[PDB]
Amino acid sequence: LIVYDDLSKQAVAYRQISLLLRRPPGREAYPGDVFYLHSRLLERASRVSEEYVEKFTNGAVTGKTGSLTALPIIETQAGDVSAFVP
Amino acid sequence: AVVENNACEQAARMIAMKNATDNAGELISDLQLIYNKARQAAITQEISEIVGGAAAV
Amino acid sequence: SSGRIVQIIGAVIDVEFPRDAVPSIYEALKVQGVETTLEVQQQLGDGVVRSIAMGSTEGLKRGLNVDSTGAAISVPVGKATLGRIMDVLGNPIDEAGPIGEEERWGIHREAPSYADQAGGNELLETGIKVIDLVCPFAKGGKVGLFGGAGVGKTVNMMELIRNIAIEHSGYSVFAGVGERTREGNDFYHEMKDSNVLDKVALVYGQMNEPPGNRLRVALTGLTMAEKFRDEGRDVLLFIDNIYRYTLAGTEVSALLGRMPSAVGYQPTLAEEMGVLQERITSTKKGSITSIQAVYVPADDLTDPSPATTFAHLDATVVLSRDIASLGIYPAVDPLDSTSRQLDPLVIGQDHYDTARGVQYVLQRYKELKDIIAILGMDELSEADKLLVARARKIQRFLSQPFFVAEVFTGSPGKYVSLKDTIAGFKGILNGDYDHLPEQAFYMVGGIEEAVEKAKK
Amino acid sequence: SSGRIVQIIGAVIDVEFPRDAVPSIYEALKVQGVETTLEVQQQLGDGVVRSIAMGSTEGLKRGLNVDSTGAAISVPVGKATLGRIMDVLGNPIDEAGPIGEEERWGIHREAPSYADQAGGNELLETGIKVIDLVCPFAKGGKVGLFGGAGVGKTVNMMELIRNIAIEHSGYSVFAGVGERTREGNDFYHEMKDSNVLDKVALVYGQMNEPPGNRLRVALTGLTMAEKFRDEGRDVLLFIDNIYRYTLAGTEVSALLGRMPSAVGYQPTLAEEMGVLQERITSTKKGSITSIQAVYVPADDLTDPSPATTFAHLDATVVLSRDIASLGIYPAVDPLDSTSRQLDPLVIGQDHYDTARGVQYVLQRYKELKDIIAILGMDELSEADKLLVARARKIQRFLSQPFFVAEVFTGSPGKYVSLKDTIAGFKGILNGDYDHLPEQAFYMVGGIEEAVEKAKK
Amino acid sequence: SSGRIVQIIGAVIDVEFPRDAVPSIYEALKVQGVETTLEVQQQLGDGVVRSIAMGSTEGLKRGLNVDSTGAAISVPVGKATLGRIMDVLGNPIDEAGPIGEEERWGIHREAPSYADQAGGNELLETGIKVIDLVCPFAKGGKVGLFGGAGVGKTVNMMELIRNIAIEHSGYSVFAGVGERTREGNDFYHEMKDSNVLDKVALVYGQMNEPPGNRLRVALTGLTMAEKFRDEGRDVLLFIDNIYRYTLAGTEVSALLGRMPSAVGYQPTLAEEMGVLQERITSTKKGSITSIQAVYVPADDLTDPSPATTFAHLDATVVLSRDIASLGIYPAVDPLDSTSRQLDPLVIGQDHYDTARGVQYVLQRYKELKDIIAILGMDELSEADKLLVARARKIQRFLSQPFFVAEVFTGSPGKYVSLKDTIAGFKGILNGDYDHLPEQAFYMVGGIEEAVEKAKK
Ligand SMILES: Nc1ncnc2c1ncn2[C@@H]1O[C@H](COP(=O)(O)OP(=O)(O)O)[C@@H](O)[C@H]1O
Ligand SMILES: Nc1ncnc2c1ncn2[C@@H]1O[C@H](COP(=O)(O)OP(=O)(O)O)[C@@H](O)[C@H]1O
Ligand SMILES: Nc1ncnc2c1ncn2[C@@H]1O[C@H](COP(=O)(O)OP(=O)(O)O)[C@@H](O)[C@H]1O
Ligand SMILES: [Mg+2]
Ligand SMILES: [Mg+2]
Repeated sequence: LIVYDDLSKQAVAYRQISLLLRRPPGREAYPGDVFYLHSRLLERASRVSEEYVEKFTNGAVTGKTGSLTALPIIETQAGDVSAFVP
Repeated sequence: AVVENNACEQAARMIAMKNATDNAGELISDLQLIYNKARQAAITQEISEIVGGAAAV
Repeated sequence: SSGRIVQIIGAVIDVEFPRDAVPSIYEALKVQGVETTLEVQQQLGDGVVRSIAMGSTEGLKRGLNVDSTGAAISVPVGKATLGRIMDVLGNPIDEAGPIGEEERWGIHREAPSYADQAGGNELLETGIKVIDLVCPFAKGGKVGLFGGAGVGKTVNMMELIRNIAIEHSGYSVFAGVGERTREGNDFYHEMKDSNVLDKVALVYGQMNEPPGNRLRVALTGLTMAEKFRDEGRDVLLFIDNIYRYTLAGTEVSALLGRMPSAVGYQPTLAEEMGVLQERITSTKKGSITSIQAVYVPADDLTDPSPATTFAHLDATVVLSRDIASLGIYPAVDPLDSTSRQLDPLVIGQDHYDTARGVQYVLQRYKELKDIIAILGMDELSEADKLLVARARKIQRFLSQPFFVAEVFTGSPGKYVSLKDTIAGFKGILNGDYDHLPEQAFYMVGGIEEAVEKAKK
Repeated sequence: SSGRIVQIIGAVIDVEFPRDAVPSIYEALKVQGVETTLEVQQQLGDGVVRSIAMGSTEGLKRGLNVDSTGAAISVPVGKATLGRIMDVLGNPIDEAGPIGEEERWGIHREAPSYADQAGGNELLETGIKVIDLVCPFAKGGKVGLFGGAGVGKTVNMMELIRNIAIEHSGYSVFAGVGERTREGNDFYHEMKDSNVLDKVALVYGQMNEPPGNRLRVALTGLTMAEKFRDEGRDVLLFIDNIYRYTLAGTEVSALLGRMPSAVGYQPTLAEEMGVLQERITSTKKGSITSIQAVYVPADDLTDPSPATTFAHLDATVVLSRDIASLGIYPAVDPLDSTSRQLDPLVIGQDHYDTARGVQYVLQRYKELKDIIAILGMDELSEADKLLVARARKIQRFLSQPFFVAEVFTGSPGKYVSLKDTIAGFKGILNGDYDHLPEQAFYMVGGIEEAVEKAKK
Repeated sequence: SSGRIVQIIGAVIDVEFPRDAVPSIYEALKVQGVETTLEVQQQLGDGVVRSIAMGSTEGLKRGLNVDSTGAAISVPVGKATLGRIMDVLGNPIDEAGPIGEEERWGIHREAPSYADQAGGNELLETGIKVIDLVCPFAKGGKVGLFGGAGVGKTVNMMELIRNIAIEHSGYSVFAGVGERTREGNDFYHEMKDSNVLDKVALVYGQMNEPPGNRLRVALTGLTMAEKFRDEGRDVLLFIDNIYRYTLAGTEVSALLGRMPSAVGYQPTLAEEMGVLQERITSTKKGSITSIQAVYVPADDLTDPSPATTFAHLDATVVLSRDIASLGIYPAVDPLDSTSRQLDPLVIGQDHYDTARGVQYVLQRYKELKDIIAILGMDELSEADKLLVARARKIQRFLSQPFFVAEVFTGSPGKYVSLKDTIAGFKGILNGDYDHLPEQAFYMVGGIEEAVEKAKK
């Protein structure tokens, strides 16, 4: 089980690096790959098959599925769910 | 009966105009939040166009 | 001959080749020590070309040797693709071995000519009340499901894949462009257990993937659909999210040296959309019926990507968050949604007048919202009170329990014919149901079930 | 070695040094023959550094010699700074001679580590009833102060400055971030007249100073507070306005040419706030508690400046023009003011229930007052009339005579413990003082003083 | 000596000359072979000058030789210009052959000095009710007709030309800047058919012409007016759209290498406007009475261009889209419009009280309009109900059919006098017409006709 305390603070940190590297901003001044910042992270939380575990461990672990559960956290302003990062 | 109904009418009208005053306050509060969003977005878009035009010149 | 990596910036790579051996635009290249594939986007001069990697660039370095393949990315096509899962480069990703391909086609092609176009108007019944009433679909036409995050697009599409496969007997092609890997796994096993898999070709490039994959997966799936259309067949082409093709283009645009346009979009936004969208069409040889989901950024329908997509479709279904918040599903907006088939010469006067009557009532109810919010319904005229009561019933009768939504609530799914749809709304407009309670119309399929629900 | 000025563009100066003598980032440089200090911001390469002048650049020219100092801007610290006015560089702006300093510290350092944090959420006893009851301050915490002019902001700061020094053996530091020269002179005389000047160090960055001065004054005042904390003390750091610290950062970021962020703020907005706010904490040696005045742009609490600041605040004290009109001082609004420490797991169930009990009575009384102003006092129930009587007693018991306010109140000042505060309000909530008149609770201090005032 | 074209980008052209022979700022250049002229905007250094072409660039090539003329664009001035149509370079654009010129003046000049300024306040009657009431004009002053698209700027200018230019015994200049070529043809045939053409110099630069032409036509028309003023004459100067001079500068600004300012305008917006507007003035030698039409982008009076224009004018007439959208013409707003002449010490107390009286009634009605739309007319006071009726009648009595608008209105044109205007509005304010219906005041010249329309 993994908890990300503020995924909205990770987006603010990545926006700072992108603006200092002069990458052209988009909506709410966030970089063009801000969706991919969160999507490539959260796609790793998942349940894998017995065949995946058997292949990864070279046969050492047989008959078990593996999993990673995620609880990301997002702060909103004035309860607005329609903003770009949320 | 007619005079007591008129007293009841003014009392009902007081509650109706109190409710109308309170209902209008909720609409004003929601529009102010939408206005602040538009205020922040206009400043961000103008700055993006000025930085974009000065990178080209 | 061969070249050498000279620069690497994220997903974009510059390679230098001898002046007499410079590769062509869209030509595929392979890195010698890792076998990573690159697609040429532009020629910079002095033998240097700029390319996008069709995989991860982590571990690559300057000076590595690169081989030009002499052709664009080529994928397997035909009967051998049915019941198989493939990636952007046409490799199998289902662990079922190599594809028994007879031929391969390059993923880049020109759209069919003006003289090759088809004039089809044959009505397609979906079994969904709101769609069949105000958004009638047609065989060989294009449909777009517009909506923000969590409004109903993947559910409302999977219900269309289930309902359209009842009358359709040909092949289907599915292209997963930048969406959840779990939903691709759920859909594959559902069709495998249901024995539907041997008539569907599956292509994937989900959110976990680098920008080059997400940018070209749409072309790979469309190339397989064009093979079946050109064989003289009637095929279905489903695109999981067409907005991701445009977004993958935005992530790479600044790296390609292009000046940004409005709200940070690539300057080529409308051309990148037209080059793909014009290939997705029916011709004099065969037909392609296509359904595409269109994401709406931050619920803004005026955003450049959604705004540029409307002109490429025959039917537009607009989902709303305000409607979904009331409990109504499918969350379609009758006043924003429309179709080219909503014409008296195509659907007949009875359907056309019922649909126009529903829109008139819902439009008038929308005008009274602010007055009703401050002063309540009791201040309205006797005519407006009757219209608002019918508007509330129409709005609830548009709801429908789906056979794919059963897991969410428990209720059984309903299929409603076009005849039953017209009869129900015509009766509510005429006033034949003015006595039944407003909650009797919510989640009931056909109009007769509203009469039975009112008995409780 | 020494460098040469190579370019001057407003407050931004570029200096060239020999390749083996290039100064470090944040290092302070001195122009030869002129009283001008330059702080290094960036290393451009080729032996050239970009810097910001800590004063006017008028009369400077290219080719002037510049000397490296080997360290960041270094300021005097300790006992000698008390009762003195200083600029951003630590120079004595008052005409009182040199500061009797024994040590100097650089203004830039890392916040205390994960292992240096003190422990449990210990409270700071201000001795002010309304604050210690409804707005409890934690040691090492940050307090946001809200309200207009003429509502007692200065008097509230002077009372806190007196109480921390006399009742807790601590000291105070005041950082005038973008200080108005007229108000800076008035505050210095008011503190001298109120006999609190020898308990506080004054650091001023006036509005007419360049952006670099207004940005660094908060770090100069914080460096003096860090020396007092290291002596084993609990310290108060007052920041004249935290919005002006944010704006000075926006101005400097624009001068350095960085690409602007959302709503036009600097891209480093959250990091610049974090670097300042993370040094204000409770450690194993001592603590720094901060009271910061907050300005809200366009009354929009969602604006990046207020939103970034509210993530660091632990309490909010709101000053009301309406409460000041009734003659009550301090003018804190017990309903709008809040604290993260007002939790039964932090302050205990007895203090929490007493504070929530007071807020419940005052909130219900605000509603009853609107009924009295419309329908009349005769429409209220007997229980409501009793609640109005208790609410008026609670409302007057929140008032207190301050030692710095004896000139206005004509009464001797009072310090009230948290134990006496809880006991007094608990008694009024339970009805133990229902027989006393409302005038007995006004300007008395502890509950025993109200009982004695009622006999006069 | 001669130079060579080195670069061409749109309307901007760079020309290289010998270093000992660089042409001056604003100097005119001629291309060899091709019939095109260039104006030096800047001297770039190394013998290169940046220029704007005064014709289309489609035929131009790099390497064409260019001749320096040694002076700025010089146009014919004096009596020979009357009854003629000319372009920006002063060439005749009518089939009447060469101009009988005796002197030529350069289009670039310094504004008259502070010691040369005039001081007259002689009131000018226009025959239009709203203008004569709230916007009184004066001889030798500056008038601006502010408004968006389709609200009446050209129509009001044509009515003002009819009521002033024809009757006047001095010379006139009409400058069509960025105008529709159809309006220029209609006006030429109108001046010719009315026998007025012998008193007017016509200069035309329409929307089909290059940016260099639209950037300088205003200076050509003004140079002809300055020759007449400096001879001791009283002159009329009409400019159909001065916004088009600013826009031509915005279109070329970025190609001239200038960074953009707010709302995408050129950084030189206020100086380019001041350099032109300060020459359009009356002096101790002679007088210029001027009427300019000012376009308002998207109807927003806060846009930088309209906002910078108000300070240059004596009389500001504001046209409202909301009034035009109600069929009321002329669509003038009495609350936003104003004039320096609306002073009791300049006109009289009776006129001033009538104007302020009308404004007071219309200002109070603006808050009641929103009340009536939600709660109805019956909830207003007996004084408010009466005032609202007078405000709606005043709003209609501002309307008047013009002689130049008969093609749009169908009814004949009405000229109304100052005394007639004052008497009509005082009658409605005092209640002398409370019994007449609201529709009787719509489109009826003086007050008598309103009494007659009520009977039809
Ligand atoms: N009846 C329903 N109750 C709750 N959620 C529903 C219902 N019907 C549809 N949905 C929502 O439909 C969404 C389908 O995809 P959606 O979020 O609209 O598109 P996308 O993920 O592609 O942007 C699901 O996330 C799900 O939450
Ligand atoms: N505790 C108090 N007791 C009595 N009067 C007070 C008190 N606090 C403020 N006042 C009155 O309010 C005035 C303004 O307060 P001050 O602290 O100077 O507010 P500000 O600094 O914003 O001007 C004081 O001069 C005094 O007259
Ligand atoms: N006073 C008026 N009476 C009637 N129609 C008018 C009047 N003023 C403007 N219009 C209408 O507007 C158009 C002419 O106005 P015009 O002067 O061209 O406006 P603008 O200069 O603001 O674009 C015509 O369509 C005409 O019918
Ligand atoms: Mg989805
Ligand atoms: Mg016009």
